[PDB]
Amino acid sequence: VGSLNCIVAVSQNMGIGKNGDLPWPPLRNEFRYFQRMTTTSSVEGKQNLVIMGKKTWFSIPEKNRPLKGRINLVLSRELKEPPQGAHFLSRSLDDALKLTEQPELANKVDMVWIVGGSSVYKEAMNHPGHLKLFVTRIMQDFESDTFFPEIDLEKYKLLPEYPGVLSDVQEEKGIKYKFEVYEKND
Ligand SMILES: NC(=O)C1=CN([C@@H]2O[C@H](COP(=O)(O)OP(=O)(O)OC[C@H]3O[C@@H](n4cnc5c(N)ncnc54)[C@H](OP(=O)(O)O)[C@@H]3O)[C@@H](O)[C@H]2O)C=CC1
Ligand SMILES: Nc1nc2sc3cccc(CNc4ccc5c(c4)CN([C@@H](CCC(=O)O)C(=O)O)C5=O)c3c2c(=O)[nH]1
Repeated sequence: VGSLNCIVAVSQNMGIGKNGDLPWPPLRNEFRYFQRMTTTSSVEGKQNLVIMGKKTWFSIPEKNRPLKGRINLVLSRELKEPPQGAHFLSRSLDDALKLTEQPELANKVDMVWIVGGSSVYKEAMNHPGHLKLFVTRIMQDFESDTFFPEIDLEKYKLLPEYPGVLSDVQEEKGIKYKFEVYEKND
């Protein structure tokens, strides 16, 4: 299995969700960025795995579930089986990551992408080891009821460049945003 990564889009006030959806109206190119990052694998005959909590799964419109071209894993202790259209179910983040090295997945999985929500981002971000955060900074405040955990910059270095990530300010629907990549190894 390859690298472990988180990806998120987050307002200035650290918001990531409101009422089961995003705090901001749809930013179609930002969504396509998310698809490109999470789906693209350099490794032949492998795909990337997405790991998400249950509410994040159900926040993706059913049309777009599962996220195509990726293996979709949902975290839940209440569900007894993966939701319709999902591929796997795990009871903890530790369990999910251990599953990626069982026989079934061991030679199928390239990158692992943690796609939220708040509690899985927090536990991953403090998981010892090599981890990257792909953070889109939405450069406005938006009313939110779900928030991104603190990024400890004494361990997460903001990288000064990354191949394939645009460095300039983006703007859709009158909302400016910019892409960042952070890396720790502890
Ligand atoms: N802006 C962005 O980039 C993103 C935005 N979002 C937004 O965030 C909101 C959803 O996130 P959030 O509310 O945090 O909810 P989550 O997606 O984290 O779902 C929480 C549910 O997931 C299960 N769960 C979470 N973590 C674990 C774990 N480690 N092990 C086992 N089960 C776990 C639980 O289910 P159970 O009770 O069944 O055990 C829990 O009640 C929505 O508004 C969505 O739109 C989400 C992702 C990204
Ligand atoms: N930087 C960032 N991180 C995260 S982490 C994360 C976890 C869950 C949900 C979201 C945002 N909600 C979405 C709802 C529908 C779609 C997508 C995302 C992507 N999707 C397509 C492509 C677009 C299409 O093909 O129409 C697809 O992936 O195949 C969808 O159809 C984000 C999200 C986010 O918005 N931005």
